[PDB]
Amino acid sequence: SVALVPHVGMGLETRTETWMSSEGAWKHAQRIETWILRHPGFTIMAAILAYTIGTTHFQRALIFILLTAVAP
Amino acid sequence: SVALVPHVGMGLETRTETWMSSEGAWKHAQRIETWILRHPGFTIMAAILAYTIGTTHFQRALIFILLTAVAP
Amino acid sequence: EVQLVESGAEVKKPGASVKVSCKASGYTFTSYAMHWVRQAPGQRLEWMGWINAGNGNTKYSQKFQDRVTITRDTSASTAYMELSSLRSEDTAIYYCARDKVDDYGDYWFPTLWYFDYWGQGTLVTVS
Amino acid sequence: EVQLVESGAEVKKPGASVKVSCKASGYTFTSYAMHWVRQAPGQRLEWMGWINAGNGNTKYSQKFQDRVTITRDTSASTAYMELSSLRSEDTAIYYCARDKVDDYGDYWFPTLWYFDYWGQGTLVTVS
Amino acid sequence: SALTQPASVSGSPGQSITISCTGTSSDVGGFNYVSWFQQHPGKAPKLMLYDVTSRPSGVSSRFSGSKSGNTASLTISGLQAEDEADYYCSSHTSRGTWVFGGGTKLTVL
Amino acid sequence: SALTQPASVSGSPGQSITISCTGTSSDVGGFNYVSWFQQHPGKAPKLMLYDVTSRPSGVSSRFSGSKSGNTASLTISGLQAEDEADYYCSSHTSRGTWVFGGGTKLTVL
Amino acid sequence: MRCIGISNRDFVEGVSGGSWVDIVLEHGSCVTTMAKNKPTLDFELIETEAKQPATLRKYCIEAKLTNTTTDSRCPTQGEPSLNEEQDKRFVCKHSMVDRGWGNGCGLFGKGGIVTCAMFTCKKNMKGKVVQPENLEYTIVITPHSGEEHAVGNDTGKHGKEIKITPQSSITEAELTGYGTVTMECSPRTGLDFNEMVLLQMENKAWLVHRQWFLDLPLPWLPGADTQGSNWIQKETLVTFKNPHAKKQDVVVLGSQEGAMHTALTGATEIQMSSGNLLFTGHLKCRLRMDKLQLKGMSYSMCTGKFKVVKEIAETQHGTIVIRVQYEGDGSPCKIPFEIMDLEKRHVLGRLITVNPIVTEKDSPVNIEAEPPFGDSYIIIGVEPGQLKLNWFKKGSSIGQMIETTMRGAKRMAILGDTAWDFGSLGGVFTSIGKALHQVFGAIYGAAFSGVSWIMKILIGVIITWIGMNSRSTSLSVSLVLVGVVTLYLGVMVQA
Amino acid sequence: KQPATLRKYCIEAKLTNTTTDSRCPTQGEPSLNEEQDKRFVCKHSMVDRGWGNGCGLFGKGGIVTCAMFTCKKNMKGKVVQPENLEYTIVITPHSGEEH
Amino acid sequence: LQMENKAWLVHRQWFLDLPLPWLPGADTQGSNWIQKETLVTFKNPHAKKQ
Ligand SMILES: *[C@@H]1O[C@H](CO)[C@@H](O)[C@H](O)[C@H]1NC(C)=O
Ligand SMILES: *[C@@H]1O[C@H](CO)[C@@H](O)[C@H](O)[C@H]1NC(C)=O
Ligand SMILES: *[C@@H]1O[C@H](CO)[C@@H](O)[C@H](O)[C@H]1NC(C)=O
Repeated sequence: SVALVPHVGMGLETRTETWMSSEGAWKHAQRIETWILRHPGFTIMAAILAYTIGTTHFQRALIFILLTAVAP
Repeated sequence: SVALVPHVGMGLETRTETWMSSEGAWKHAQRIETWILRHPGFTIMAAILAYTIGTTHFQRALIFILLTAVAP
Repeated sequence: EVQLVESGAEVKKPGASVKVSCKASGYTFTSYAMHWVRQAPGQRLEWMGWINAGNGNTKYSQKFQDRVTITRDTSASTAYMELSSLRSEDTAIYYCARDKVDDYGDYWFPTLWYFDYWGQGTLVTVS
Repeated sequence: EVQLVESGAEVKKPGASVKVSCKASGYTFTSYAMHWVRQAPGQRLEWMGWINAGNGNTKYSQKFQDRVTITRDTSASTAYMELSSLRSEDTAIYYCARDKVDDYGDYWFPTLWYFDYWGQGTLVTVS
Repeated sequence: SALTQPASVSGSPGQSITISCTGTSSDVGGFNYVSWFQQHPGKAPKLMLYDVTSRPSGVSSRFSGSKSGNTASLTISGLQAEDEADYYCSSHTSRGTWVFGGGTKLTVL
Repeated sequence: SALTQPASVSGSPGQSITISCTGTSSDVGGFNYVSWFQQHPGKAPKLMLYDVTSRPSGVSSRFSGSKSGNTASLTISGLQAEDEADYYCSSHTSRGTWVFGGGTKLTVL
Repeated sequence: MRCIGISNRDFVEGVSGGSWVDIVLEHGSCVTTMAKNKPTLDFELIETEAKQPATLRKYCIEAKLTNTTTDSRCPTQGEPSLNEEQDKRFVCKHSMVDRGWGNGCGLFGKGGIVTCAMFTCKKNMKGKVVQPENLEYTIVITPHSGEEHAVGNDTGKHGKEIKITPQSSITEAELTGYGTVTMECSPRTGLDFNEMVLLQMENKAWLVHRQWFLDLPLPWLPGADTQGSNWIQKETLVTFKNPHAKKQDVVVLGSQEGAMHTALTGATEIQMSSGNLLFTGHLKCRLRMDKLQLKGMSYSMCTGKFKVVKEIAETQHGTIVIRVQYEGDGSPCKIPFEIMDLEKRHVLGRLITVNPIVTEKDSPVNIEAEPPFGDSYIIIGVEPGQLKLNWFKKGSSIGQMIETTMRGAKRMAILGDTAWDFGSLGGVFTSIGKALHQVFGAIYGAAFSGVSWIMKILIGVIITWIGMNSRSTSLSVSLVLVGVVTLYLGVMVQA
Repeated sequence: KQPATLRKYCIEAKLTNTTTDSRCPTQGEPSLNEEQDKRFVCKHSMVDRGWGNGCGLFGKGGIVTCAMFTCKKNMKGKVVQPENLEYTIVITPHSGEEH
Repeated sequence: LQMENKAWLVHRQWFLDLPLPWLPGADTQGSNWIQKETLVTFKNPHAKKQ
């Protein structure tokens, strides 16, 4: 809805703090981790898929964090 | 906020249609496709950073799709 | 065994509000609809009714939109119609009529046997 | 087989200290609970007394929280109930109760068949 | 906003009389809701014939119906003098509303 | 902190009378601690019903109780001439106190 | 009769084993039963209500803030303290303003500040759990009677509505003329309550997940609570504006009614307006048919001269529906209906309104039958005045079985393991595919959960690619049951 | 100093005058005079029809539904050109002066 | 931008792309809201009425 595209990375910011600093700065980092602790199956299976395709450890960690991030 | 984690994967789906079938099935795709057409430089940059990691074409395509899809 | 009866109110001066009832019996009233048909004396019947149900929906009759309103009642098994600001052409006899409601309670498609039993009628008078 | 007699009060004054007892016999008093309840004539049973036990614990009833003080005794197998600072609405009839206590000593969970037996009624007045 | 059945018809007791209603494709030309009512000059009418051809229980086995596109007809085989009544009509439109016939009465003598 | 039973009920000997009590979501509608007490005008009251429906010894197996959500019903079948008592209600709440009914008056004529 | 015209209905043939059959029927579908005898019936759910609800957790859609009092103190002297911080209606936050001699304190440091603002909800949103007892399905049973003007007839008194609960029993219905029928149902296994919260807005209602309903970011309050003012998670509906290092101020944060109508995407709507009427889910029903009289035996045949009174009209799934009417005498009698072919020997194309019957009057009857997939004659009587109606049914060669394969697979997508309870004790094959579907669907259930429309397709592409590159014959292991099935599930969700 | 709005959004609306129009399966889509009125919201879907709906032909007949969109809360956004944009700056020296 | 009693400072390309029913700014009576489909939803359950 309109509650997505939240007007973040488009400049215009100054010393004065925004409408939501310290509230809308960690809300995408809490609900991912809440989704991990409430849906572990895609975390283990995403770890197996990331560990499968990927030669170095950096690519396995990268695809793991990205597949963990794209899911809600 | 509450408009995130939008109650999608829970089981619980039947032959009846839900509250927002066909108004929420394609809003994510057209949301990121209207995101790319207003921020293309992240698509070029994510293309060249996904190209230089993952030395197979499928890992490059996968990291490009994921790095584009993470940014809302 | 299924009777629809009304309550006759005769004299009502033009400009006021007239109210008509429908004492239903013989069935569970919340599962059947209730129409209202007006017959001007000596000529064509006319469809006033708004499609009440167990919930209380209506249907927007274009010729009878902002002059008449309608009212249901669940406990006493009764339907009510309130015609406000009546005229010398809004004086007639008033009939109720019964149709049956869908299994979901959403009376939108009518039954093919609509208007099964009617009420005896209430003639009104103006001066 | 279980009878709960009480102690009567003749006449009191609003502000004085009325007092009523209960001689309980025929069963084991050391491990049951004793309540006290007030009935205005034809009115609601106002639950005065509290959850007495073998050690005499309390549960603060909200309407009578800072105006009643209750005690007990075991050597006489009785229960005590006295209400200080009376007024012109406390004049009513009194009763008693009976309920068993959990075997661990504590009584907060009541049992299913509470209020088995009752008193007989001792009327209090004001002047 | 009406149907256009004729003013009055007649006939000798014993022969057939067709009463026909004409309307647009909002109610009759597409749908099969075209009902038939009669009222005797005492008071309130009676549901006499269903969708196109069906009838209630207690209808005397001789009232028939058809629909030829934008026009539905009511025939009475074996006329008697009991059936002198004001024959009406009804139709569930595509909008959801009901419309009625213009008004047809019947004489036998 | 109170109960809302009607103040006066009536019924001939032979028919049934029911007394309902509306409680909140902590005292009656949540817990199975619902009791019923009648009171003679010259006698102290006495226990008549257990947790919901069950009975003590003494009374002669006529009185049945039920809980229909937030309502607690007292069904009486086969009225008599000595049953003109004051059927109070009771409920152990959630916090730990006991609430009671206001009072019912019962006659036969 | 009442099933003809409803989309995605299905037929079951067979009472094998004993005299029973297992059917599972949704609110949308309408299962029709057939046998070698035993007249046909039409079943579907119409209603499912939870009788007595009880609230779990009330949330707070919209609030207002009044009575703002702030309190700020000197640098390096403790923290501020205000009288209304003791109350828990008020919301509070400690932050750092900077102070000096112009603010009248000394020491020129960065001091403390509190701000209080009491919290007052004015729009509630409560959810009500129900236990899998005390809920009342309502199942309607209509035989193909061939009664007049009763086809597609979702209204009207024509069948038997029986109301089953887990409080209930065998619940047998004596539908007249045809005998009794008993439905041993399972009203507990199907919809799986105690994970369902009957959510309720102002005039709307949903059926949401329990664990989803518990962790919402709205300020909440426990269920059984009079004086609903002790809101617990008030920090997520007010925001504390400290723009510069000057003093701070409070503002409330609007209405999440529209912000939750996006959150309720994917939640199936129910109706909590007068009774908690649900219209979602299925109900497995064992149906035994050993007391079904057929209502039309012990009647003689016709003498002929029927009269078709409504045109032959095919439905979905390729079945005609005609309406004929007897002319003559001897009116309680059978009907010589048979469909056959060109050259007129082979009788091919069966019936669905088996034993059509003229029910003693001049009332037209309705006959449904399934013609073959080409030209066919449909014969409605005997030689003095029979009716040879010609008919051509479109296609239906191998497209029918490749259609019911896809529709059976989508029944395995909507239903879980319950789609194996659609037949009557296969035994060696059905009772084991039930369990293998419970373990494949079980370890599929503890994965792919929270995963959306798109991401199921994406993981299907990934497992498909890993299978199409791996070796030691794991290609068929990683494409067939996971690499393609998760693509089909990736398409057939978001109903 | 002088702003002028360029686009106003609506936050909370309401719907009134709900109408519908259904049609037989092989007779094409319906049409309403409310459909080309721009203050009504419209969409074409289809329901299934049969002899129990007074229809015939046993198919999926088209349907419309129209409802008058009525706003009652606005989010207007004003705009200013880079002229008539009046700053205010204070000037103060370090004088030895109390307060 | 301006809410009921609040006000922000957002840039115009973000403002013009908000999925919400808009109307051209300087006008009288509205009656011509443009993308009305983002604040209504149409429910078609069971392939019956909508
Ligand atoms: C605690 O109990 C005492 C007993 O008399 C009462 O006076 C006091 O008001 C109670 N305190 C609270 C906070 O309720
Ligand atoms: C809240 O504000 C109202 C009006 O300003 C006032 O009457 C009330 O006393 C305030 N509440 C408290 C707890 O002070
Ligand atoms: C909507 O119905 C209301 C009834 O009060 C009335 O304003 C009018 O008849 C309708 N408005 C339209 C169609 O714009």
